[PDB]
Amino acid sequence: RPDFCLEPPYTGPCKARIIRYFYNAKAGLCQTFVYGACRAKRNNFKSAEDCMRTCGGA
Repeated sequence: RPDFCLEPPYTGPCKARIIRYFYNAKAGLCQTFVYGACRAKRNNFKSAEDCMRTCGGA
């Protein structure tokens, strides 16, 4: 699987408050986290199925 999902999420700058999805290498899958709506990384999917299709190699 990719390594950007093994890293923690990144609310990034700004102050948005959306519940996006990221891969918790410690959870083996993804979890919800706070997104900043800007400068998003690869560990920020809009749905749990969007994360799996990407980092669903566990």
